[PDB]
Amino acid sequence: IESIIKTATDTVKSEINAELGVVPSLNAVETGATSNTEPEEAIQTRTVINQHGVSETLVENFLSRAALVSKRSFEYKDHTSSTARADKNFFKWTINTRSFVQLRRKLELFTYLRFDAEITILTTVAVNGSGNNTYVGLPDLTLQAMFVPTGALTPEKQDSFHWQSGSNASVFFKISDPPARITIPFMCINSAYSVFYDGFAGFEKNGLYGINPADTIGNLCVRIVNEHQPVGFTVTVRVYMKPKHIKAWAPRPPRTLPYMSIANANYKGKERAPNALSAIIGNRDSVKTMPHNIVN
Amino acid sequence: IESIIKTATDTVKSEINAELGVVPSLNAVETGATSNTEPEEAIQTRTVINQHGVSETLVENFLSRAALVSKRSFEYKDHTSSTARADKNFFKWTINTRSFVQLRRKLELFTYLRFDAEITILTTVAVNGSGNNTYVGLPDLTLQAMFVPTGALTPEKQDSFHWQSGSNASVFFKISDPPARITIPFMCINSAYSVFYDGFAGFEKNGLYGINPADTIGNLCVRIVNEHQPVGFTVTVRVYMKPKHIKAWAPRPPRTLPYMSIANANYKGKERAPNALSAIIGNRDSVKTMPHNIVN
Amino acid sequence: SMMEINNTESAVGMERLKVDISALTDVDQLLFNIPLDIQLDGPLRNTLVGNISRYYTHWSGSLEMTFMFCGSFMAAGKLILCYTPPGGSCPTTRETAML
Amino acid sequence: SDRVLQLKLGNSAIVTQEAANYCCAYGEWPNYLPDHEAVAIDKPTQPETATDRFYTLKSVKWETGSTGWWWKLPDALNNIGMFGQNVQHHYLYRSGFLIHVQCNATKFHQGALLVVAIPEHQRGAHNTNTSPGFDDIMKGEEGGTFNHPYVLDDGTSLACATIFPHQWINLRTNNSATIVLPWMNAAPMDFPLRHNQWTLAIIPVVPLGTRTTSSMVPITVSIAPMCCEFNGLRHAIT
Amino acid sequence: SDRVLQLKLGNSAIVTQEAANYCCAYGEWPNYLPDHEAVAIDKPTQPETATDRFYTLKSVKWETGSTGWWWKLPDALNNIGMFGQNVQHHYLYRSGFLIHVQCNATKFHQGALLVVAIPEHQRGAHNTNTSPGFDDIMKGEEGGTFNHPYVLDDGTSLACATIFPHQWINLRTNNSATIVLPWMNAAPMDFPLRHNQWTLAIIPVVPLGTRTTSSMVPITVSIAPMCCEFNGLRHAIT
Amino acid sequence: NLIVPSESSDTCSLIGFIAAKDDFSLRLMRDSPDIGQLDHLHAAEAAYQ
Amino acid sequence: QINFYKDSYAASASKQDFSQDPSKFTEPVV
Amino acid sequence: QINFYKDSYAASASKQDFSQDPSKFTEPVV
Ligand SMILES: Cc1cc(CCCOc2c(C)cc(-c3noc(C(F)(F)F)n3)cc2C)on1
Ligand SMILES: Cc1cc(CCCOc2c(C)cc(-c3noc(C(F)(F)F)n3)cc2C)on1
Repeated sequence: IESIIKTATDTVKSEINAELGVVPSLNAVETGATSNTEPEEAIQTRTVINQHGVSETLVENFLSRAALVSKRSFEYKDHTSSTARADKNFFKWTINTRSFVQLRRKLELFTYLRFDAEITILTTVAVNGSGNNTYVGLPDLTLQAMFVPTGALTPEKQDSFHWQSGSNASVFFKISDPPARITIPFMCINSAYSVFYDGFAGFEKNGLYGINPADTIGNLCVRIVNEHQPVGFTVTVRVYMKPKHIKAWAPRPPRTLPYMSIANANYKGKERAPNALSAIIGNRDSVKTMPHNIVN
Repeated sequence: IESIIKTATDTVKSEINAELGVVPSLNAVETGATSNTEPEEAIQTRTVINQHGVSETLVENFLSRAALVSKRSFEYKDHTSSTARADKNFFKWTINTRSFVQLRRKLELFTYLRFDAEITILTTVAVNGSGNNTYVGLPDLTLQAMFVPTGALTPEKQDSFHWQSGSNASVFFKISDPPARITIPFMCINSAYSVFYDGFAGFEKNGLYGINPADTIGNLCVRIVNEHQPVGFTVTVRVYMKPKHIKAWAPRPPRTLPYMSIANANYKGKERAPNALSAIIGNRDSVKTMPHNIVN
Repeated sequence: SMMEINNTESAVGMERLKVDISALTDVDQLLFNIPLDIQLDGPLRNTLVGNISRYYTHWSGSLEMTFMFCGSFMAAGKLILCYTPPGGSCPTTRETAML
Repeated sequence: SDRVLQLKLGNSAIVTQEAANYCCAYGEWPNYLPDHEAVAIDKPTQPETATDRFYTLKSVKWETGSTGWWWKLPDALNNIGMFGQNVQHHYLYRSGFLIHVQCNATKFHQGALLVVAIPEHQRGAHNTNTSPGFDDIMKGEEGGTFNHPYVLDDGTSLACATIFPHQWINLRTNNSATIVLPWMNAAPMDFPLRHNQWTLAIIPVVPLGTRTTSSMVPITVSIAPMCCEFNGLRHAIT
Repeated sequence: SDRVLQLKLGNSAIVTQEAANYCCAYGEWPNYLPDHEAVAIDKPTQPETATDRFYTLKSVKWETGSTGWWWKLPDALNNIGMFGQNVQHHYLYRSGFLIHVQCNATKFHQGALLVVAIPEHQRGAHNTNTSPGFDDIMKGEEGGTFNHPYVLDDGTSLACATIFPHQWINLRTNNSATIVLPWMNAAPMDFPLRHNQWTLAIIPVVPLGTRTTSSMVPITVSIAPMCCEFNGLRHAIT
Repeated sequence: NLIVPSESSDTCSLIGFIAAKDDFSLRLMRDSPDIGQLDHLHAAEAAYQ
Repeated sequence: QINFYKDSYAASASKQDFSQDPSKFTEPVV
Repeated sequence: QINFYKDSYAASASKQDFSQDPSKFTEPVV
């Protein structure tokens, strides 16, 4: 029965039942169907006109909430003597949604998802305290965020030609400005994203497992447009993503064990319960014990 | 056949073909026409209702994207002892679209272009570190960008009378403000710009080759309205141009060799392939070798 | 537009834009193959379709590959041109390629 | 008995005298790809009776320390009959599956089986950062066993696995389970050799027990491909 | 040229620019078995594009002492592609054949080929009372050569072989021959591994000759099964 | 085989072309990796003099 | 709400889909 | 969209021209 549900269903009054051949409270779990027993059939009920709305559990409302997807700190300074491992006034991030547990677990409640993303970038700056540096003050810098799709070259320096962005989508924003905000469409080459992928990425046997090639996004390169200054600073960029226009398919069991990696669904659990490999739920003394027993 | 195309064409189912006098797969490249063979005529196909849009390849979408056209850094300081070669708190730029490769190559895919330009100016400032200067902080300066058409006099100082701009179009903007933005119309004395010009500019034999006089724009003079201060700064101004209301004629082969100059189409290529003068595409072992062969 | 099928050393300039075929003394012989990777450097890279497509990330649709024979009027031959959907290795024999 | 059912599917057939019902995953039936959802313009091959038929896999022994078994589709059916030949000779396929799990015992036997079809059951490893390898995932007709059926081998819970299309084999009640799975995928077709749409898992939630003479109690699995299509014909690749 | 023709038949295709016509054996076209002529009550499998497509055989060198070549059908196509897989997995088949023979030379070359499809070309041996053996008859994709093309290898005459569906490849005139053979048999279907309905013979009635530079002149054969049906599905038997 | 007479060149040539059909479609515009820039082009700075 | 943008995916969340079919998970039997 | 400017060239990009004639480059013969 497909219908429009805006409120919880009402209750109807019921009377004494004693009829042969009818056993509403008896079910068959083996069929794979949930019990269809009604409260009106198990107890004697009254008429209740239920006015509880159900708009808060809509998948759109459930998932349309900005969540931290990226957070990166780098030093904005003179990087002449820095090693070839630090972010020299810029960084690149391979976009993914598996780095922060809250959004990952919310998204992984479904097998397939189709949505547009709303990207918000929030930048903070702090004055470096290394050595004998003082507060000085916080400069108002300009940052450039460029989206490099798959196959496009990514910048290697803070002043490389790639930043001219002839066709790549870039956003220039100040720290004193509100957080930058854009919208990315549903970029999948399929009709929906694959939250879980029971396959391998390549045509050979050495490809990655569990990552769908169709769901590849690209890179987000963030640089400071300003040239360095006599004193060093630490710039932290946070990227939040909000799904919208969502369609969800095949809900899944929630994850109980802590996440181990962003590349796979590997599990080891906690040392003791709750959420341990051998005991998800915390233990009680026996099946005849309740911990929070009201005693008076 | 001129028509309205919003999606890719659909496929029709086809059956076995064996008919004398009909050879759809046979063509004549010498006529100068592309093969008209259809997939329905080469293989047995099925009916596919194609729903792929084609709005992303529209010339307007393809070219309506802001790209860096100018980038200039100059010292904002006391210029009493500076030589007559540095930008003394101002600069002038002869407008052109051949200085940065991405926009140049995108524009040079057509012989004629007609569009309005959207100009965005983004300014950043840094504290000079020369000598023993400290961070101090970043001042909020006012910049003036004046467009001087051909034949008009350009400023020679940061405080010359030319800056009063009785008739010249000027824009005054702060660094703390959003990037300045204006629109320039289609300024050509012809119906379209000449991306390529197989001619000489003057009536004598010593004129420039490949630059159309009809496409001359003028100069963009950018100054700091503020007077200098006790400490020096470095101001970088970036100018981005976005074509709009575009009309394109006579598409051209894309450039393969790296650009050598903004004044001409001179070429030398890379030392080795790819994109070398003698080998545009990288070499393989033989015509019977594929590099990325799937082996299992 | 022309494919650079002869993208091999010892081919210089225009020589890379044509494939030379001679008379063989064995049957069913392979003449050449074309890597279908536009997104990577290969014969299809410097084509109108390839050049314009390398400005985008996603592509769909069908392609046509035309071959013009440029011998003399009274040179004869028969060739077989084969496209193999992905999944395995490139066929090296006519029996496997005809499938 | 509790219910009777017959499943023809080609030149094969199955009769069950002690069944509960059969499950249609999400209340849907397999169907061929329509023209308004097609992608590949090649004319497909629809073998029908040659491929749409029950294939029976090797049986597994139902012991006391059994943790459960899983078979990935179409990986399990690849290399089996005309369906396997069509998979090997084609680049894309598309098919639903009618799954019948068989297990019988005596009336002095107790035990409960959860038979669940997990869509896109991407597995995880235990106590390691490395991802599962090709040999860990691709087991063929033999399938695999559950390392930790408690978490479904992916860090989730077995208790919530009833959200997926499932049935039970309760020895006290029935001896067979039937699930009808339509085509489940984000794409209209797919390469059969690198991705599994479904995983059939049989998990011993209630262990087998009896106090009469012990006998071998096996579990048999029969999968019938349904509405099979194939595109991209070329040489066999296996 | 003299005539142009294109033959699609599935995901394959052939173009000929120098042809005469094409021959339909006895003026008939391949068709599927009707219900009023069916015998086996099993539902048949009709792969269509998977099996109804051109398969090209190995080429044979056109020399001066060449006596001729023959290929028996479906024996030659058995073990080739999905048609071979369907033949191996099924007990009965039924199919017509579109045969295209290719041979080109220069305008200084002379030679005449008779390309004839003999129905039920039961062969005989020479100078012996023993009948031809299994290995003498079953040659597979490679085919065989004519011991005595004068008598067709059966005690008849090559001069009267034009009574069968045939064409000529006259180098002076054309470089290809096409014959469309319907299902020829006394039974509606047949076992593919023990009986050949057709034999394609290419015989050099006029030998190859030229006075210019010599080159290898091969002859290629492509057979497209048409309206293939298969009954009696079981394990592969090859 | 390729059969030619004695007065014809024994090596012939093929030219290959590729094109897209009406089925073709592209999306997700990016920067082409076929053009780059390591420094300023010649005469580019003269535009400021 | 306002959506002066030319692309339809730039609009805000569409929280007005109140249709549902729980029986596809609760009674997926015949 | 809005374009409260008095000059028409100040408007935004006009991405609604879906007419095309590829045959002027693919079949420029008679
Ligand atoms: C599941 C699932 C969800 C998604 C969507 C994530 C979108 O990722 C981004 C992010 C985080 C930022 C940008 C971005 N940042 O800046 C810019 C711009 F300024 F260049 F426009 N674009 C683009 C994408 C696609 O993909 N798979
Ligand atoms: C091809 C081709 C493309 C073009 C158009 C380029 C437009 O150039 C400019 C630029 C970059 C900036 C200004 C400008 N900067 O500031 C001002 C104002 F503030 F004074 F209004 N105008 C004016 C023009 C014509 O010309 N030929």
